Amino acid sequence: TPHVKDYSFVTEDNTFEVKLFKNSSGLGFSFSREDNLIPEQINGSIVRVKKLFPGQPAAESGKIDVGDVILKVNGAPLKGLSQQDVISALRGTAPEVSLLLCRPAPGVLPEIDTPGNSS
Repeated sequence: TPHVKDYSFVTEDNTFEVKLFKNSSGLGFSFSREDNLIPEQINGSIVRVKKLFPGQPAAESGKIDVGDVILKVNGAPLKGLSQQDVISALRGTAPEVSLLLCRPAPGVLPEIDTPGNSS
């Protein structure tokens, strides 16, 4: 009774890469490095988007949101390293860069309910 395949875009292997142009300026999103969120993976941590502004490339891709997990960047693994290398590598170099990301199905990354009246 293993896992079954449904779609080629929405599955446990949810993965997508897109090349975007970045110039000397500020990004439209802010990434963050957290822990104890998705232990289903390996014994470490990954980088996930923390904010996005619709209309920007990171949103022009087609199906992007606040949570996309960045895997690589033009063939430059970041795993093992600490947020330090994450913010540094974020700088990049050339404009045209290939960024690897992953968009898992709804139910894997449940947002936490911060103090409030109801919501």
